[PDB]
Amino acid sequence: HLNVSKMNVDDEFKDTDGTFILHDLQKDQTFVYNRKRANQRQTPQSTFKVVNALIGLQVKAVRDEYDVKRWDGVKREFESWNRDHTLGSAMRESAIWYYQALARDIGEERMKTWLHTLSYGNEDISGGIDQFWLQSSLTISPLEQETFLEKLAKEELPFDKPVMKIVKRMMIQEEGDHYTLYGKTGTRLTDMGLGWFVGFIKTEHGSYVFVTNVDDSGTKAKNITVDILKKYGLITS
Ligand SMILES: [Ca+2]
Ligand SMILES: [Ca+2]
Repeated sequence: HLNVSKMNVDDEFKDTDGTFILHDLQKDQTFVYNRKRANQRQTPQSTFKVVNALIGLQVKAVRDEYDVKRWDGVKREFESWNRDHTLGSAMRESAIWYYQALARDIGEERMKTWLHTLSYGNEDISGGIDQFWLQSSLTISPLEQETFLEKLAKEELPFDKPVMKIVKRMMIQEEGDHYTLYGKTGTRLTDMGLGWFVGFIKTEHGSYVFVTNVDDSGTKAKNITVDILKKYGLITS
């Protein structure tokens, strides 16, 4: 019976500058490691795919998690990007080009309205409709990400219920007998110097929202998170 207020995660951040937030939804309690960094707005990277997918489905710029966009044949850095993608696979593989096409179809006026309705960070898309989340104008703090994700977990955002169910399913990372891990990585892929892993874990006793943010890659952020979630008995089997 975890009391998140009594946690310690210092060791899991060995050799890394980062922050971690865990919100126990059933008890309405939040643990924060490195509160100063938790309050620092940073560029969201591919964690923005969560918001982009919600808006895109809501406004019918994409149909469902299986909405296919054909690859243009341009060889990009990661072979996993060099194939036809859907909304869901491009989230799983962080295939930026798919979400750039989606953002263009949403369009700047609609995107700006939605980020204001959602109070998403600094709401600043001036870096360009298909660039603004990629080490660019938009920023959001780890605590602001947690506030947004709690509303998604509780289905309190201004989106249709089926839209939120689709995006949550798209976030599933791992399923055990006793838990389901949902999450999205983000990385500043130029220098690998900023990383995120944000999401939720559902157990038999309740759900938890987490945000991990680090001066390292999104893969490192995810590995730190999984280490913590195992240490505290939320990832079991
Ligand atoms: Ca440890
Ligand atoms: Ca380091």
